[PDB]
Amino acid sequence: EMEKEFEQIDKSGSWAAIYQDIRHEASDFPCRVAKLPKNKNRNRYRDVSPFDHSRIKLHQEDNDYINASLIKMEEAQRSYILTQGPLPNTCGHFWEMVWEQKSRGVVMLNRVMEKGSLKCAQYWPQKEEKEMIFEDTNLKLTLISEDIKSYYTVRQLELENLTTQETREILHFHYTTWPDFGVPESPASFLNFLFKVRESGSLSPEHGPVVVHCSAGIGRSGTFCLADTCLLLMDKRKDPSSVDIKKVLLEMRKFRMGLIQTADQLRFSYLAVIEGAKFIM
Ligand SMILES: [Mg+2]
Repeated sequence: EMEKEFEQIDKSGSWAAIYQDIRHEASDFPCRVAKLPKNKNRNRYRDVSPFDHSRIKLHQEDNDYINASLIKMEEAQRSYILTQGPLPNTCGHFWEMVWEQKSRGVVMLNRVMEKGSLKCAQYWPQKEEKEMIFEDTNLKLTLISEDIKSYYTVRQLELENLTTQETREILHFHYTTWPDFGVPESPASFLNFLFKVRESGSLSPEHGPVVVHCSAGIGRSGTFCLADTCLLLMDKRKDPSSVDIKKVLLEMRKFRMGLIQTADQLRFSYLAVIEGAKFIM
């Protein structure tokens, strides 16, 4: 059914029109905290800010600001934190958020360098014997293990709160093959990646929300959470054909602006859910 609507839009060449309609209907809420002068250097992009109502607050006595949003999907019973790729001065904040929110997994959908520019700070250690200390938030991060596959890398990290000496295992799911321009040709490897995150327990209710980022934390990040939520609803509902990807995306856009950045990303999301639903049969 969603598949019949897909072929209709394809045959009619109307992806841009459908996407502009979503842009026009999307919620608008204030971002007064993101726009305070003191926070200018905590934001990667002037045009991507968390809403005040859904932003993640840092606890540590100070400035509580990080560019991150809680996407809480009520019917699907799934939560996600969407955030920007860390900046050189926000790696300590990023790991503070992971600690305080009790996240088990971090999902990264970009490379540190793309199109010959830096899209995110090197916020995790690359060698077991070279751990990272974040002195501003009093956290230590160690690489425990790394498994490099053709389309993704999974890392086991140990995060230690140096104040209390408590340690937690964090799983880092790194999708390494999203192309520099456009979207993937096939959704097959992105779906395999999504099922690997699911299988880890990182998305399950006994943990805090999974942390998802790309460079801005709206485009690829949006695609990941939209695809996951739609596929869950199709398993949960008596009528799986009732799942309306445009309705789900507008719901998610109540919590963070700009999720899905292009008509091509919208088309790719439809493609991933349509293919993903056939695998869950
Ligand atoms: Mg070595």
